[PDB]
Amino acid sequence: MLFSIQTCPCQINPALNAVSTPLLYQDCCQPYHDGLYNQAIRADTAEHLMRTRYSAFVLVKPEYIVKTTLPAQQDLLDIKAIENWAKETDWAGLEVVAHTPKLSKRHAQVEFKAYFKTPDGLQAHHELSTFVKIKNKANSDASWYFLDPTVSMSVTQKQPCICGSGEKFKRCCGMYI
Ligand SMILES: [Cl-]
Ligand SMILES: [Zn+2]
Ligand SMILES: [Zn+2]
Repeated sequence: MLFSIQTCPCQINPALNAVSTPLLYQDCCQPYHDGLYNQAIRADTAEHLMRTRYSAFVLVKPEYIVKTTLPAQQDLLDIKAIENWAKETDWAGLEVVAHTPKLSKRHAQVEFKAYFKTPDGLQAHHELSTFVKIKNKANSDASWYFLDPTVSMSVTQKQPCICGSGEKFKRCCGMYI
């Protein structure tokens, strides 16, 4: 509970000694985690979504990780396995290398390093993640969703994309996963 008043996990960056004080969890990712849990407050950009996901790994909020994954993939995730992996990894920070908000009409990328500690020392996962913007079936509002490249799927290439865009999978999310 008192993580609210400590540095937000996404604000811990071993690659930077900054002048500006890193934001507290309550002032950074917590509104987004709490929002999705109770509800609509949503990440405005793919970079912001990626940060909130990282903080959900560190703080062990696997529900948030599932619900911010492309809806068509969510039933393919194993929330218990996510929960365990999140808990057992000794997270040590986040460095956002680059944000590509206009990768396509409906996609964005975020390149980042997620740091962790091992017997051997400080290590990093260097990742390039892809996100898709999907409209609510509710109002003209849209949200960003993570395209999980690790889940096994048997998708038909010429059929409509799993994101619901109406574009062929191969001319849409299949370009990137
Ligand atoms: Cl499938
Ligand atoms: Zn944060
Ligand atoms: Zn798509």
